Amino acid sequence: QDSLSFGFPTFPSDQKNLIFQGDAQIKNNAVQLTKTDSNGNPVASTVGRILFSAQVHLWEKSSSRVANFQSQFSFSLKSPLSNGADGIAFFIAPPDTTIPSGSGGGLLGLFAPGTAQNTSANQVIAVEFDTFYAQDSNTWDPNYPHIGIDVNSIRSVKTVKWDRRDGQSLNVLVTFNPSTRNLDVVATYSDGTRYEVSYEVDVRSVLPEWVRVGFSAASGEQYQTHTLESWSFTSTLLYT
Amino acid sequence: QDSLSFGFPTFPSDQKNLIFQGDAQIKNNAVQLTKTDSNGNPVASTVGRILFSAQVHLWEKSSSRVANFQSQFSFSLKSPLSNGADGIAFFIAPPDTTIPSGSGGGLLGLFAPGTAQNTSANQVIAVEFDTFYAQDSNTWDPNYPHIGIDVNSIRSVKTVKWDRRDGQSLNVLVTFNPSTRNLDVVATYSDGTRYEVSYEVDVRSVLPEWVRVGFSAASGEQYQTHTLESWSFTSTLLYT
Ligand SMILES: CO[C@H]1O[C@H](CO)[C@@H](O)[C@H](O[C@H]2O[C@H](CO)[C@@H](O)[C@H](O)[C@@H]2O[C@@H]2O[C@H](CO)[C@@H](O)[C@H](O)[C@H]2NC(C)=O)[C@@H]1O
Ligand SMILES: CO[C@H]1O[C@H](CO)[C@@H](O)[C@H](O[C@H]2O[C@H](CO)[C@@H](O)[C@H](O)[C@@H]2O[C@@H]2O[C@H](CO)[C@@H](O)[C@H](O)[C@H]2NC(C)=O)[C@@H]1O
Ligand SMILES: [Ca+2]
Ligand SMILES: [Ca+2]
Ligand SMILES: [Mn+2]
Ligand SMILES: [Mn+2]
Repeated sequence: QDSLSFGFPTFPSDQKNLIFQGDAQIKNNAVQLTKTDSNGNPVASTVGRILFSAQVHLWEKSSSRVANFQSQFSFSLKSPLSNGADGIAFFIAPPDTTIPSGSGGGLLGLFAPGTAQNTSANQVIAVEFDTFYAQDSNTWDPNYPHIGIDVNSIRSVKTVKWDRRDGQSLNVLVTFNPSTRNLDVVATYSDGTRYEVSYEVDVRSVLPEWVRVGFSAASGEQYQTHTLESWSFTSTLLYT
Repeated sequence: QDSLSFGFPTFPSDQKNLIFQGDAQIKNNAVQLTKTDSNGNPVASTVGRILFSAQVHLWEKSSSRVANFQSQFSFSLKSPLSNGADGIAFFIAPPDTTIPSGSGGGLLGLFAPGTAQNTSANQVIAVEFDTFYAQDSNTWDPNYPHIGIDVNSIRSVKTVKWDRRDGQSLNVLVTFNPSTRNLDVVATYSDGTRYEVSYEVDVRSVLPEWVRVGFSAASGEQYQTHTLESWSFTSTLLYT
């Protein structure tokens, strides 16, 4: 289809169109990307992702069209630790994408350690909300919590300073305009605090014509829950 | 998801979200539900159907919600003869539905011969565009071409006389309003000729909470092509 749209105001336990990978699962009408014990407390060494089952037609070589898409979602992070890790990401990848071996911790379940910074060995666009930046392990990160745009590498092509707020929902709108090739990110907390970051990228040179979209999160030595609360997505092929 | 929508202005050959059953296949940016020969002419004894891969949440028992839905599509029928058969139908059925054994000809690939008229043995709602009504084989049909609403039986609960026009596209709009429980069908040719038929039905007592939607077509000893040219669908769970 040239256009596809779906909306999850909440996530009831009865799901049919979500692909669950790793430890991801539904609890209390929300998606818990990373594992939690019986008490609902976060635990270390966990990775989880979800993808919508239907494939998205991102662009079409035969007609020179590229999709205009929007992804709106909200999530919250919680941890008893002073440095909860590692973060959550909205991503776009080839339909057959699976969790790479050893992609936990700072790799967010998106990259393998051996090629995490080799832009030639990956095919993924992701918007990350990174809460762990120890300069000793996450050597690629700026020294502060941040929102980042990742294009084939865990070393973001761009980041902006972000404030982690325990237990508070962050609302995010990610949009891509094929005319300007601008990928825009706007995130806000309920008190009006706003974060914005934009990057120009030709998706045709990074991803295949058909892709799958979803979320990924992970915790290494440090942990926190990564709870996806809602998600709506829409894409339509346009002439350029 | 509470809401889902998709649109196929045309049908390019590289489809990823369609389930093809029987003889259905893509040819000339359109879906040819029934088999044709090397030169594009319809052949006898053929059945074919397509279903969208993503499941639709038609109703939810927990929240007591029922979805409204709208399906818009266009198709054309062509045959060397004039007594083309057997027809095409838009249908909604359980997710695991498959072509019943011996469901060709007048059963449109939707029902099995032994239980075609047993409402307690089927789970399907369909809107049929029936072009063959010979009483020797299609004993359940009115004696003329027609559009009918089928609920668990090949014997339509409601029909309206219709005119088959070789090679001309018919634009169809099917709508279900959960508030009134009315399933409305509006079909029109480009010259404005309009056909309407509606019926009140409680989908909750006929279909499961999750379903798949698609089209089915068949030809028995008489034949014609059943070409699906475009299709858009949208559904949203609502509180009535
Ligand atoms: C206290 O933890 C810090 O210090 C120790 C020791 O120096 C590091 O080992 C820690 O690094 C691990 O944990 C952080 C925080 O969760 C992650 O950001 C790091 O990535 C790292 O986690 C490992 O990451 C690799 C990939 O680089 C994974 O393959 C591996 O599975 C992860 N380990 C675990 C136990 O999950 C931190 O700086
Ligand atoms: C000339 O054809 C008409 O008269 C003969 C002789 O009585 C019937 O056999 C024909 O019936 C078959 O063809 C029509 C038109 O295509 C269908 O509408 C009928 O359903 C029938 O086709 C068979 O239908 C059964 C289901 O009831 C299928 O199991 C069977 O496969 C179909 N036959 C074929 C060859 O496909 C018609 O009245
Ligand atoms: Ca990090
Ligand atoms: Ca008939
Ligand atoms: Mn980072
Ligand atoms: Mn009929």
